[PDB]
Amino acid sequence: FGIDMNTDYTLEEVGKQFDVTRERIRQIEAKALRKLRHPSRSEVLRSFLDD
DNA sequence: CAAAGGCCGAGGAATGCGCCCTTTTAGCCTTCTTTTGTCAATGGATTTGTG
Repeated sequence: FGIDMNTDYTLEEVGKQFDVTRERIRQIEAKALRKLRHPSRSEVLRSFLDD
C-alpha cells in the first residue's frame, strides 16, 4: 500500500527488496492482512468502517 | 408670393438568424501485447515427538 511513501510499490519491485519473485511477497501480504483481519486486533479499524 | 406634399436620410426595435459541401479533429471502440496479481506444486529449514 502507499503508507508513508509516495507509492504504491508493485509486487516485483517489493520482492526485489525481499528477493522474492512476487509470489512469496503476495503470500506475506496475505498473511499480514489475515493477521490484522482478527478481532481484538482490529476493533478500532472496524470502527473506522462506515456503514 | 407660401404650403402641402414628395423625397431622402439619420436612428431604432426586433416576428430578426444560411446553406450546401469539403476536410480535419476527437474520441470511442475493438484487438492485441505486457505487467501484474493468483492458484497449485514441491521441496526445504525450524518445531515437536519421541525415549
